[PDB]
Amino acid sequence: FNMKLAINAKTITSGLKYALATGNWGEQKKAMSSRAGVSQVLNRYTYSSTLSHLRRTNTPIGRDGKLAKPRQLHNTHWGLVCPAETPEGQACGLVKNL
Amino acid sequence: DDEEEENDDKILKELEDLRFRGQPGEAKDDGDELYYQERLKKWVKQRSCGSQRSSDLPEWRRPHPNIPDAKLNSQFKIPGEIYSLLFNYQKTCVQWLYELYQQNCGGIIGDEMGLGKTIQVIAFIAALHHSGLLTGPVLIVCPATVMKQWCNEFQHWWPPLRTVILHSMGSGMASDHILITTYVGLRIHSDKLLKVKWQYAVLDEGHKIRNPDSEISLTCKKLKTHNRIILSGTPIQNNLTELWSLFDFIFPGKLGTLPVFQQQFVIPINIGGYANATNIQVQTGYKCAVALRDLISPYLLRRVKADVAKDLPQKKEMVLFCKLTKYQRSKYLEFLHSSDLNQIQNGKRNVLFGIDILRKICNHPDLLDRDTKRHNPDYGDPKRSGKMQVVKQLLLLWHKQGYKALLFTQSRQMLDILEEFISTKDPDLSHLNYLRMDGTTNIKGRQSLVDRFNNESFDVFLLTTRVGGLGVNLTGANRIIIFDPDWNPSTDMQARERAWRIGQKREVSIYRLMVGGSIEEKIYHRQIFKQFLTNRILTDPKQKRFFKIHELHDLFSL
Amino acid sequence: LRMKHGTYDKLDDDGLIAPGVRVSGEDVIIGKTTPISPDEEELGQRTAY
Amino acid sequence: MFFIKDLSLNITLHPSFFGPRMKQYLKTKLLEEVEGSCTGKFGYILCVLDYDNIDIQRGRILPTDGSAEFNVKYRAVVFKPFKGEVVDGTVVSCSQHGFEVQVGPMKVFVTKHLMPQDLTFNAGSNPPSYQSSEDVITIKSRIRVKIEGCISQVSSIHAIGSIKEDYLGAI
Amino acid sequence: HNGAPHHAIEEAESLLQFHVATYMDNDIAGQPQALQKSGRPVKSIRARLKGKEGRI
RNA sequence: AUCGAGAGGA
DNA sequence: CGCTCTGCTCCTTCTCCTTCCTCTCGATGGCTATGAGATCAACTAG
DNA sequence: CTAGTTGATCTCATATTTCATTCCTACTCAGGAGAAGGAGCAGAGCG
Repeated sequence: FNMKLAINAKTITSGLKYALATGNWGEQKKAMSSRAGVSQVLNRYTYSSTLSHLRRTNTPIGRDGKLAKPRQLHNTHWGLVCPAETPEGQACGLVKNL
Repeated sequence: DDEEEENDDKILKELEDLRFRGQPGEAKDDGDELYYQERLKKWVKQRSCGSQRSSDLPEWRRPHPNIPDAKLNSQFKIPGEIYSLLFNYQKTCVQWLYELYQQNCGGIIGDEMGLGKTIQVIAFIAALHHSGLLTGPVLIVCPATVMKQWCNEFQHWWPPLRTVILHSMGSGMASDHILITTYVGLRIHSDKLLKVKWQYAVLDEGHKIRNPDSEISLTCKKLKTHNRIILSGTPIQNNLTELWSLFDFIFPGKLGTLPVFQQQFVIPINIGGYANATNIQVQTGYKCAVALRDLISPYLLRRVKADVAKDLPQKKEMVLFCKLTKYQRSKYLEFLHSSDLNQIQNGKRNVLFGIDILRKICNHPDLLDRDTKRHNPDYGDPKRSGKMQVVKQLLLLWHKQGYKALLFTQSRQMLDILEEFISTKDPDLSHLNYLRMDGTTNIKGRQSLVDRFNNESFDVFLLTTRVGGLGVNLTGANRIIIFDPDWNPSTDMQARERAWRIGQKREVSIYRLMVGGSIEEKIYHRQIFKQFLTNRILTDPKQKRFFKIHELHDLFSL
Repeated sequence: LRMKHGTYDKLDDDGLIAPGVRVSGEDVIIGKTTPISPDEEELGQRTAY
Repeated sequence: MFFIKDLSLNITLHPSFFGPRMKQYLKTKLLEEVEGSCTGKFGYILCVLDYDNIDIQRGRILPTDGSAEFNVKYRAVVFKPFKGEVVDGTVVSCSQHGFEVQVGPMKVFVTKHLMPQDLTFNAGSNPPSYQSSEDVITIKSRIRVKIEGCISQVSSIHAIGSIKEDYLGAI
Repeated sequence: HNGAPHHAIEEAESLLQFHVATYMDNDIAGQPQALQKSGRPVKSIRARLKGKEGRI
């Protein structure tokens, strides 16, 4: 066992490295249960971009692309997420900043 | 016989066209086919019409006008003169061939090399032709170098027999009895030839049809005749499926199909290697495989050389051992650590052929690359391989002792590296005169080199295991070294038997270089287990010695 | 083989450009080669490497 | 067999060649490209008729190219053979390898098996001739040929023949 | 060729049919999404010739 | 090079 | 008036479906493979 | 024209009988609209 476990220590190491490097939060098998985009390259265009990236969120629900009441500025968001900082395009209202 | 339509010829004279210069080639091919069918221009020399087949027959009629000893002198159901000429176990062999002929199913015969596999069957064929009044046809298959032999014995003992060579012959089926061909020739002639239904079909190199899936074995199988026989040079060497294929060719209906055999007729746990309900190890697998061996014994013959050839000086199983150098050990560990990409990558230079990388590290770490020319000026370097040092020591000892040494090597790259080493790298070995051989050597040159070795003034004869069959006679050898595990045990037997032909009065010491703790020892263990399986299926001893395959199979990978 | 159309005259013996050199266009900044096949002695008869 | 058939060939014409002399150039180009041509559809193009009265319609400019493509209509004389058909050809040569005859633009061919069984080759005759049977066939004589096959080459059309029967003898 | 049992021949026929079908169209509204060794669905000819960026 | 993913822009 | 038939209605399955441009990061690694032996062709010379 | 020699290519090949196993692990995260196909039913004509 002393070395049989060490054979699969690469399992832990490479699994964590894959999950964080690629963003596919699964086991790296077939994008199974993948949440591609969980981990992103830290933006460093300027200081404000870095700070905003480090304080960002994401709603997987809207990835389906549905057009309905969600991805709107609910008023329970008062004082918890920025009412103005939200991207354009598909992610408007699904990406929110604390 | 040029039957080409003259219409196209006079059209060509009307307007010649050089673009159809391949049409002459097609016509040559068609003429060759028509030769093999019913014609021949200059191929009478290949034991065909114009030879003893239909021309020199009178040379034998005066001594016996179509009435040989099988008919005139001591006439019986069998010949009388040949039997007197025949030796012990040969008359019995022909008698059992006669029994099998009455059985009208087939058979398989073979004795230890040098005991006359080629003989004892020509006599039986002649007996059937004359005493048995067998009109034929009779078929033989073997390599051309052995086809010339078969023809020589045929024309020597039994001139009246009509035998011919299916290499570059003609007429054949167009004329009347016996036909000899090559296995590759058999593949080429997938035409009606397979439908001839050769009454007496006999295959010489049964070892060449061991694999059921091999094209040679299946091609022979399609040619079904009431009496099909195999003269395998050696019995089972790799798997019992080989014996299944042989028996199916000779005795299809007397044994089960491939499944029945593999799931049941398999000495390993398949048949109950622990038939006594003992450890899953294959140590008590008897009364089931032994039953199959006893069932097949009424269909196989075997004479041990010791039976009549007791004049065989001592053999030596001296397994040398080597030490892996620090450079070699470092590269070995590096590969082992980096080998696991898919952990087998379907082999492909990791396990199945990563064994090749390990072997290259063991033997020629200095020139471990396809682009050896970049390192050739400074390499090989024996300092990186202690096996080379051991070889140098043994060769120098045998040179000072004046022993003709045989060296058996792996793929020709290692051969050339060793040649360069001995010739230039070490002046000590340069003083020794040496000889060379490879698979690319010409047949005439191969025979010349063999003759030189048998009476050589040289010291070292570097040889490759695979080249040449059992016919290569190297009785002049006085010492033997095996450079690495030569895979199939049959190859090892052939290599150690290069010196051991009929003769070889001077004792020969056989050595096998080995690296302690390396995968080579594991390969040797696998070969030992293969030999144990061969012994079990051949003699059925109560051998409890059994390497623990249940874990050693995976251990042997690396 | 197929050595790029840019300028190699700006590289050093290390296969790198010394800092302070003015590089423009498709000039080569890192010089790296693959001593790989074809492993043919015919090529040795031709250009050695 | 000789017969007259209609023809319709498409001619492209480079714009630089457009001009008052266009019709003459069209006629020249077609007559040089067609007269004596070999075709498997129509054998040999022997003669183009009504050279004065030629209906060229008149053609169209290619979409992305200024060149003009013309479909010129014709009545033309052509010759083709038929299997089973008898031709009164003129001999050209004789040989033990076979016998061949000329028919206008085509050369008929006769096989060893298509001469009379009694008509063997006499190489000793000068010129070589089929003197075996009562009907002597010489190289410069004339003979009827019984066609049993058409041989097609891109550069020429050929055919086979037979002289077995009496009515197929020398003329 | 070797006179294999009925069920083995049936299985081989089904496997060949499945591979051919996936080759022409690797989306059959069924469970067996044929996929490559690397873990990516095979790009059938239908997939190449279908949809935006789809050869038409 | 390929494919996949993410970021953003009109 | 019971039988049968049939179209008519309704209710589940059962698929199949959304301009253009530019960056960067990374994960694929390649799905066949012994050399020998034997045959064929290609070069060569009389 | 052709027989000889030699380079070149084609097929050979088979595994060796085998450990051995877990099992298969599930959250996030579609649904929307339309065709299709069956299933039931009720009445109308029959016997």
